[PDB]
Amino acid sequence: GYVGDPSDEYYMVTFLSGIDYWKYCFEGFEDAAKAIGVTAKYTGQTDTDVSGQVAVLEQVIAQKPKGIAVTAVNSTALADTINSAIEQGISVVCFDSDSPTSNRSAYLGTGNYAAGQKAAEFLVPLVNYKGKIAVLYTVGAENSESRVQGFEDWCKQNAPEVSLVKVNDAGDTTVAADNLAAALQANDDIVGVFCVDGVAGTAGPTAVAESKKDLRVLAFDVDVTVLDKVKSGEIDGTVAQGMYNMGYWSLMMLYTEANGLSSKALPGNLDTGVVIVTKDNVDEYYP
Ligand SMILES: OC[C@H]1O[C@@H](O)[C@H](O)[C@@H](O)[C@@H]1O
Repeated sequence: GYVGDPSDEYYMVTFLSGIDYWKYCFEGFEDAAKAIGVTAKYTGQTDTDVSGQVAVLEQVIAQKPKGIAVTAVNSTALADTINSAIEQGISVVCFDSDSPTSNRSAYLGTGNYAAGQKAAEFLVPLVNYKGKIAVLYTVGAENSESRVQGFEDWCKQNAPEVSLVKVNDAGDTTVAADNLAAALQANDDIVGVFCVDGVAGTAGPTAVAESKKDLRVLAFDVDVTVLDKVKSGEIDGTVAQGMYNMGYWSLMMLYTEANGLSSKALPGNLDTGVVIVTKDNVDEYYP
């Protein structure tokens, strides 16, 4: 059953691996590991370098863990490595950002397309259903690309006078602020900014402030600096993800599969939910 052996290891593998976002994800992973009695391990690529993250995942596969929960920095570039891990007998699920062409057993995380629709439902009314919205996001990551597509589809169906400007945040807060600054310079009709991920939630408001433009801004994630800007009204809100539950249930699924406790293959998708954070509930999200 669920009496674990501490020599059995389960790895969480990330990108942008030092940011606080992963501390909440790993807290859930480790809490489940401790409840079962196995050992949770953490590592990742420190930036968004794709070949870098492939190498990190290879270093993990070489330690022969029982299971790996990985968030893929690119939608397809980790698929062969994931498939290799599974061929070597390691259980693999994806959390937070999927590798949907790989053989991973399950995805656990935000419903990213739906969250982009929810973001558009929030932001479009605030700009009175007209004008251009800058969408600042990590090109190549499945979760960011799906959030963008949900936002874009919602506007196409429900706000015909709204148009989008896509802006790469490049996984780098300095480059992201420069790229949004350039977008604002060239597009006088921008009225709002959707920061699609945590990098953009930091860089976006910074670029907006430096432009001195009065824009509607929806951040992503719950960095204290972002929450403080919701509380002051500098930005209009942010989007909180179920970080802890991504980690907790990734560990439970990995251990279940690795020990053959379920007669069927794992269920394919756990929706860990989003909450729109405004002044009304921002206090709940401080550490
Ligand atoms: O940009 C930093 C982080 O922001 C989050 O919104 C995404 O879910 C993560 O995949 C990403 O690593």
